[PDB]
Amino acid sequence: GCIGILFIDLMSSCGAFSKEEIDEVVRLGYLNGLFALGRSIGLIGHILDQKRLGSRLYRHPAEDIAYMMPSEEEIQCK
Amino acid sequence: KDYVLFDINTKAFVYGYQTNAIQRMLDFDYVCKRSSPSISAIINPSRAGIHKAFWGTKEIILPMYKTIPLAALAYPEADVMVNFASHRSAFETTMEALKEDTIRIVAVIAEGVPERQSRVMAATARKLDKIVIGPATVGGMTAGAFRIGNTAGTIENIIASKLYRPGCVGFVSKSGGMLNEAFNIISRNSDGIYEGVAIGGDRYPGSNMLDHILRYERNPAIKMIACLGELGGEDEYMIIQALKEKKITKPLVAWVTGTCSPYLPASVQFGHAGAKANTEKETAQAKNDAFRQAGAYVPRSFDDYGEMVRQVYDMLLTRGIVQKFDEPEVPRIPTDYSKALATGDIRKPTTFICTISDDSGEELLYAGKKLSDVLDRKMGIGGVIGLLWFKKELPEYAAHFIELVIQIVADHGPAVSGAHNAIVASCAGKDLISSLCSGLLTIGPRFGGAIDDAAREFKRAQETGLAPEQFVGEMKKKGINIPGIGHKIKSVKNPDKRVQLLISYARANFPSTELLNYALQVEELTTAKKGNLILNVAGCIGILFIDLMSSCGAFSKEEIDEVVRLGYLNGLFALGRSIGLIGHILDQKRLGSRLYRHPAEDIAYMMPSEEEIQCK
Amino acid sequence: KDYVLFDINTKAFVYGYQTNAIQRMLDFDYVCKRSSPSISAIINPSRAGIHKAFWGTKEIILPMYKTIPLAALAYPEADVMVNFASHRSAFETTMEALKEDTIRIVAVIAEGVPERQSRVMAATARKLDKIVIGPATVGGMTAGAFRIGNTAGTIENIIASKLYRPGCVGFVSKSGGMLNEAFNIISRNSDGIYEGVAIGGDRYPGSNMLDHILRYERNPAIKMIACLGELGGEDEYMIIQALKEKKITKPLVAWVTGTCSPYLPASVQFGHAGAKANTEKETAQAKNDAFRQAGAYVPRSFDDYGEMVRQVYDMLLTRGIVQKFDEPEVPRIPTDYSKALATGDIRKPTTFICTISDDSGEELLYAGKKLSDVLDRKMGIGGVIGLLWFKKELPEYAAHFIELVIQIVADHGPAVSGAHNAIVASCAGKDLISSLCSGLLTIGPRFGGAIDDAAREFKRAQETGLAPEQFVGEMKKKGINIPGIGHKIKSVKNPDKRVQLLISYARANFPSTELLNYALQVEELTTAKKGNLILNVAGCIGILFIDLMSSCGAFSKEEIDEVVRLGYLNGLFALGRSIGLIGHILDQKRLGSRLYRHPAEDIAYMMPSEEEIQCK
Ligand SMILES: CC(C)(COP(=O)(O)OP(=O)(O)OC[C@H]1O[C@@H](n2cnc3c(N)ncnc32)[C@H](O)[C@@H]1OP(=O)(O)O)[C@@H](O)C(=O)NCCC(=O)NCCSC(=O)C[C@@](O)(CC(=O)O)C(=O)O
Ligand SMILES: CC(C)(COP(=O)(O)OP(=O)(O)OC[C@H]1O[C@@H](n2cnc3c(N)ncnc32)[C@H](O)[C@@H]1OP(=O)(O)O)[C@@H](O)C(=O)NCCC(=O)NCCSC(=O)C[C@@](O)(CC(=O)O)C(=O)O
Repeated sequence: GCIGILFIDLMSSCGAFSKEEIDEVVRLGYLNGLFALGRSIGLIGHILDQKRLGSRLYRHPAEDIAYMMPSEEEIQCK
Repeated sequence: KDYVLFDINTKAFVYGYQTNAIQRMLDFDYVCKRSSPSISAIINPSRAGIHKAFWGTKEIILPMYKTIPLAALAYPEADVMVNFASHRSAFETTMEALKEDTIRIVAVIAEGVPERQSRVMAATARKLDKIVIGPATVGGMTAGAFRIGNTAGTIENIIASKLYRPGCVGFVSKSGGMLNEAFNIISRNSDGIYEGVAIGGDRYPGSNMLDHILRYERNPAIKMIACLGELGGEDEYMIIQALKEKKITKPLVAWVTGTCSPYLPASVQFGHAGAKANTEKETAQAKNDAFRQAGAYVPRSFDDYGEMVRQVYDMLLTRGIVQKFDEPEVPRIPTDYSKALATGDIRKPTTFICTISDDSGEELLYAGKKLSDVLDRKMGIGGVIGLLWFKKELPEYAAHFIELVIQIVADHGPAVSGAHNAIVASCAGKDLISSLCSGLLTIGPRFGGAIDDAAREFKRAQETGLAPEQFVGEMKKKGINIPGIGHKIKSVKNPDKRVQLLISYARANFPSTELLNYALQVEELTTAKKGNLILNVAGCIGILFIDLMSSCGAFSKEEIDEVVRLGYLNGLFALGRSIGLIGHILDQKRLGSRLYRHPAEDIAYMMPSEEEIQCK
Repeated sequence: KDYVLFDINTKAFVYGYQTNAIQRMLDFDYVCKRSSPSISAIINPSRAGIHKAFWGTKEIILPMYKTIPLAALAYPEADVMVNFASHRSAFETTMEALKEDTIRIVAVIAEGVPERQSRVMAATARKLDKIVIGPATVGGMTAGAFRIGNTAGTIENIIASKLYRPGCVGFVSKSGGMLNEAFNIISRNSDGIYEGVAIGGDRYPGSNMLDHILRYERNPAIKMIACLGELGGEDEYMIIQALKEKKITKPLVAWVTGTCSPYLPASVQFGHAGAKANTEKETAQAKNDAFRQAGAYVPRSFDDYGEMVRQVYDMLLTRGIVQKFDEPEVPRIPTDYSKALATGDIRKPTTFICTISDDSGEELLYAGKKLSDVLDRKMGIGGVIGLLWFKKELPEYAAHFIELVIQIVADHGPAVSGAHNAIVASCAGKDLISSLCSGLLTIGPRFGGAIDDAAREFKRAQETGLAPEQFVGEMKKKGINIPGIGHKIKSVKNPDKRVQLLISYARANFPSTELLNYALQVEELTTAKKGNLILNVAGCIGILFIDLMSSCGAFSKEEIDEVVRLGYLNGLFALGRSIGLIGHILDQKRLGSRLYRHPAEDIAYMMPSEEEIQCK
């Protein structure tokens, strides 16, 4: 929220964008690109960290999942 | 029976998403050996859905409804509503529940409810033969049968005070916290409470103490009545008048708090909204004296309340009015993991290790360094990558070489595989993230992702002592392309200025460029055969990064070997080229581009014959 | 001191990745108040790296080395090796450790080690002034200082037997399990053991009982010696001879098990490899008699062993030889979560719910139905999708319509967005999964992913009572394309036979096609304007699926509304079209296709001017 709001203030006040240009930027969705680009640094870092650690295959623990199957009656009708 | 408020068959709705209160009720139902939970549904005005909670150690699902009428229609057996609405909505929600034919009791927890609203709720309850416990109360409970929300706290307290089995004492107070203290006092000085109710401390309650005391008088299971009142209002005078009119025949223990008031200024308003003696009659002294004169068992102070309970109970026990019963088996319940972990009782191993960042403290850390210090020191994007990928605070020229690479590989036009796929996904109306990943997934051995292999193969050739001609010759014999060599459009005739820009930076700032010098000798040989076999941008980055790591002093030979083996360097191209991919995606959205379909005239459709698909 | 085997400064290597034994050692070090762990490194022949374990409630890292020389060179302070190698490698690993100048003690756990190998290990140990405890032993321990692997079991047993503080008893046995029982017996009948060692039950041990008994005789902290032997071999005769030669002056409690042997056949070989009396001298009777005659304190049977310990200790206590000491504070350690969970002490809520499959039992379940029953009933791929996506056992014609859709949308040539992107990634040398996802990420509103919106918009128009002309008119006014209408190559002039095939199946098998009839009326109007505005394959699937759900009897109005709102139907196109995407990827790999780069002549490069980039 802080990045999106401040970027609108930046575009509105820097003199480089017209009201139409700002409206186009908002409508088309540019700003999520900043988070994808920035966060790719940490994602690549986490990937490399697990390779250096020699980490094993993960399987989510069964004790963290409530398996709640429907009854035979439930799958036969509505 | 009209005198029974709750029993072991009582079903209730909990208005408000109060997960702790919901769990407390279920835990009591479980230790009381109930067959099914005392809660039929949760009323959550913000969301309809499901709520998962425990039944001992087993998880169960409770339905969640948005409104009171929808829940009542689904569960008509539920006649109690535990109302956790704020003081801003307590009146309208209680009045809505009271208008439902199937709801009989409403417990109002909220503090700060107007006196007029409480007067209207009390009158509405009396007119419809319903019960309002509160406002400003925890509720109450029938020992061994039902509890209102948080009444009687922890299961440990329920067990210590033997609240999982009924006794012979009918208890009523104004105070919620004192109702729990009283449960402890009474359990230690008698066979415990049968039922206990806190009417709240507001001067106009939904139900007065006498309403509950009259029910205890009719109940044959109750042989003893006990109550704890306070100064302000005239509620206790209803009890004293009933005691004088012989409407209460069972022995009644009574104490009115607020004896401090005459010693302090007249203007002092106490905790509860109704705890302020406006007249002499409203004082604790006038109330305790009128109680004494009416025949009640009144102690000298609150200190001897349990002793008065012990005296009245012992009297009933000797006279045969109350019978001694065998203590039932002590119930058990598993402790919540979070409690056992907090008290240090248990330990649990972590599944993952993280060495590059920590978000769990007061400030985000990148390889142990506070984000504030990273920014104050102007480490920049290259310095952030040094910390997160290499766990090093790199020399400035090494962080600037990383930033130079990102700018140099940011984009190389729309025609390359990654930009082309991202443009096709953007023309198909895809969002930015899907379109970006569509293009990033083309990064591999032929496009972009040759950096790791160029670093690997040139380092091996130069280290194992191969002459550039022997390396070129060996790779040709194995039928393996030299990674970092060759280009689709750049060549001897069309030189790649990006490679020149990376080479000038390394010559001006790296203490040594031995692997670059070797790579340039390999390039002289490859370009002599075919002009397009230049040292490309991927080969240039991989080779220069090896020279950077070898000469900056920050990496040992082992660290460099680990970087090469694990494949770090293709990350630089993925990161840099994401700038141009996002740009191409946005360009197609601004252009209003239509869906692309590859032209048929660019595809040779060559189907196999029927004979070919029938055999081999 | 030569008599001390282990102390509080002893550092050790654990040969073999025995995580439980590693944790047991660390837990003992923690309860004994050691400053640092007793383990310097783990020797894991399969892998070098790190091992995470607990130090109380805190997690620590232990280094892991592939070989004994590499670990010894890294941690020269470690002089003990706890060897968990199998009987197949116990000799060579113990001999390798004995050849290391810095290793002094090796504990061999393995059972089944040849007698010749043990003879060579014992002689090698004696020649180099080193100690071999084992083979076929748990090890031993110095109370309050160090434990060999699993010696003395659980921390609960360590606390109950007061093994966190030394006593005055020097103990030695053959049996590992009896060494732990003896720790309990001795703690209850004296101030406990100072040190205890189990030499193993093999007839040629690495160290004999006398080796340890002689160390106890020199140690001033030990005032009492106790030992438990057994029939077979002549080990105990070394003790009796030392007792006769006045080499053991401290009082010695001794018992030799195997008194049963003369009552049973001579051929009976007992548990331990060395437990078989070949001669009369080797029997328990001959050993216990020779012990009695040598001056040792020998009980009547094993039953009175603790009583003999109590008698000898009490004698030392009265005579002043042993001094009474104050019991140190009882140490504490957190319980492992898994133990508290198994015993039912704690409960922990699940984060996720799964309602569609269960892999945690004896057999995989798809919506509660065993995979075996799914296959025996020939439910097919359509029936599997009915279970996993809809949680229904669908009628056969509904499961066959799902399979018909998958076949019909499997491929539509290489030119479409998804197939085109998957081909470009495959030409770039990408693996199958990356290339597949590159193409699947183009599935959205214009290509493939129009199914959900077609179902949504046509259902709304038909339900809200809009006439086909009003729906066409309303969408045009909003500037919104009708989803499921329009095509790049199919039209009135080039009809889509896939749409015809789906329509014929629904007419022949669905009880009703009301939404299809409405959609076909919309198509008459759109095609009247432009021939390419046909009801496309995505619109046809979405609309027919609504008719299928509405008419098959298996879905309520609410269930259908939920399916439409959440977007299930685009999954059918993703699943079906993955067949053709994988096919196109494989086709390019078989063709040996080169890297694609979009031709420059198909791109209009239109850069902004310098003036345009400087202002707005
Ligand atoms: C680049 C390309 C795929 C071109 O392929 P082509 O399809 O044109 O050629 P091929 O069909 O493989 O063969 C042609 C003839 O030359 C021989 N020949 C070719 N390469 C040879 C070689 N490496 N070693 C020896 N010999 C070779 C081959 O043996 C045959 O000769 P012959 O047998 O006598 O008939 C190819 O060189 C290659 O795989 N290189 C290694 C991978 C690599 O480093 N990739 C990074 C490139 S930078 C980048 O990705 C970023 C980019 O700059 C991209 C952009 O802008 O485009 C941007 O910023 O976006
Ligand atoms: C299919 C396409 C993108 C074509 O676009 P085009 O770029 O050619 O056309 P546009 O530039 O949008 O406009 C042209 C003029 O017709 C008007 N006009 C167009 N569509 C109109 C419409 N839906 N409702 C009203 N009016 C319309 C428009 O208003 C303008 O008229 P005007 O304003 O007077 O100038 C377009 O129809 C569209 O988005 N449809 C809805 C999405 C949809 O259902 N997708 C599924 C298609 S099945 C599939 O994906 C599977 C496939 O079969 C694919 C394959 O094989 O290709 C396989 O198996 O792989």
